[PDB]
Amino acid sequence: HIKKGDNVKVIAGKDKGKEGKVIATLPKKDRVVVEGVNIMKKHQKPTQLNPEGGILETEAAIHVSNVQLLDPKTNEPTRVGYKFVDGKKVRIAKKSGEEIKSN
Amino acid sequence: MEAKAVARTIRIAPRKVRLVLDLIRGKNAAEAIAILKLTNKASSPVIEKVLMSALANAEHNYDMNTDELVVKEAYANEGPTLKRFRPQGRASAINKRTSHITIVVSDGKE
Amino acid sequence: VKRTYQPNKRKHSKVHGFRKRMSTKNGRKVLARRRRKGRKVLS
Amino acid sequence: AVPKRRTSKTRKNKRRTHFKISVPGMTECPNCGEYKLSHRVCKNCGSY
RNA sequence: AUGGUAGGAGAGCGUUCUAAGGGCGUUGAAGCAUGAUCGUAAGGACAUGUGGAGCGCUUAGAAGUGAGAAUGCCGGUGUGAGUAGCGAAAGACGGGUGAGAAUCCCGUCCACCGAUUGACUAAGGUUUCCAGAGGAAGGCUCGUCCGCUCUGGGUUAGUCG
RNA sequence: UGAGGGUAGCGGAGAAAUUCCAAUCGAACCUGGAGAUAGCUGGUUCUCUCCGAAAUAGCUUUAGGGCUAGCCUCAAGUGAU
RNA sequence: CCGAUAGUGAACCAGUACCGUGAGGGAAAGGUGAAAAGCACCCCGGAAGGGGAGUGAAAUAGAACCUGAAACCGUGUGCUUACAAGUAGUCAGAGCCCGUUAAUGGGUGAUGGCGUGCCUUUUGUAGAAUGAACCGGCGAGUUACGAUUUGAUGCAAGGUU
Repeated sequence: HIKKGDNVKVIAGKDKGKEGKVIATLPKKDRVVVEGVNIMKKHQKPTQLNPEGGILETEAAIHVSNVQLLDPKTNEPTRVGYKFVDGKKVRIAKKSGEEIKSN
Repeated sequence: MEAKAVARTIRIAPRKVRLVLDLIRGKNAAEAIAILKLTNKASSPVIEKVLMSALANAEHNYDMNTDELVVKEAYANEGPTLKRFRPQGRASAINKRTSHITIVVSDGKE
Repeated sequence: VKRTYQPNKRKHSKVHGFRKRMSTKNGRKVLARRRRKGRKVLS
Repeated sequence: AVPKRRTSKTRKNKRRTHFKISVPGMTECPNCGEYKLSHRVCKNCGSY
């Protein structure tokens, strides 16, 4: 269960073994979006505040289960758990101790 | 080398459009246009627009010269019919039939 | 020729319509039937 | 007014062999324009 | 030595599950629909299409089990004709507009109703009223009108009801 | 002739016709009893078994229906019948 | 177990369209996601096409992304086939082909003889007796629970639930 500033590895899909940073999250349908990963080619018409339009090569959302956090100590994909430190809940890395993310 | 065009869901019944489609079949494109100009039938202008569309396809997309082309196939398929209730008689139904007109044009070579 | 059903607003509200149906017991039974069926218009 | 038996495909199409369109006239436009109706200065490019 | 709409005890198949066993299957596995096999069956193991993730075989058990008609019902579909009909009445020409006009608009002439096919008020109907613009359908055409779209809309009372 | 009222189905209304009560009337319409009852008509299918029965007397609040006998299939039995 | 003519009439716009003055009656239509990435871009006529283009592991996967089938019906190609009297087939053969899930294989289409339905109801019908194109929800044998007649046994001086 991952957050907006994280650094992930993709474990399933066309990009596989690639890594990246998540940049939006869309949690009510479980789809993160990672930079450099799952690039679409959108046919975008001429808009009122735009030129005729491009092939718009941007990232498409990927399901959240194809992505795993990288252990900060060993750089392996790991699952996460929760440690309770002083009423606060932190994510731990399940092969080591804490993984710190704010961005 | 073959170009084609179709016109889909044209609101003329197919029996009436096959009559004039039987005139232009297997003729040259220029004399086909002349036959379509000298028939007063309701569907000669529709068919002529499909034929001009197929000759434009052949010139623009396949670079065929449009003075050697013959009308290789020309046919009309049934499209989906629309059911209307005639109020003018006594409650009996009237179908608006529609058709699909396909024309393919070619130079006879390979 | 003259037909059955010559409309009239006052007559229509007076033989059917809410206050006439609530004024007898069988009329209240038609409104209870129409509620229970889930009709959009009770009268 | 009624048919006793339905007509088949072959009888329907045997009835339609005279039901067709004749080929038009075409005296060609020698001065300018599209080919016009025979003995006409026809209304679209007539140069008879 | 070995026919019977009524007869007895027969071996079998489509759906489902056990209750199993054993398979075909995400380098593809189907099923289903187009293929030479099996056949009295009913019912299943290898070329197109499909997809693109679902089925068989064996043994046994259970049946929303069990598919040419009932003037059967219908999700229903589609035929059998260029036939019948197009719902009373006078229009003609010129111009215009348009992708395109017996149809729309303007003109002139002609015609019809005239105790009414005129003008008001009730009931009833409820936005059809008026402008713009496309009408994919609507009109027993076209739109190049309204009775689709947008709003621009639009209904004003001390004395009328 | 208009407007507003009234009379309701085992009933009403009728200068009387079995006439009219929402295109319905020798007894309206809707729901329910209700899958009424139908000794009558029509239908009754994916198997294929193999082999094997055929078809009149008697009685009938009821007689083109029914019941018992006859003509039956299948299974046991006795066993010269 | 309903697996969606479904426990529901209604897993969608449902007691809604609509029908009836009113009580009341009462449908049809269900179905991405791999991800709209839904044909920017670009080129010929309004609709519709032809091209490229694409997130397209695959658009005859284009708003009918639940795909998606069949049959009826089509329609345009062709191979063989045109002195006659017709339950249209069957049994007796010139032209044209050529073979899978394989071996008197696989055929295709021309001639002289002979020629009456699911059917139903009948002494008797094939209609001048009845009823009828294609597809299908999809359309005609439980138990409360008894009786009587046709496998295995506690298990047979024996019968319990």
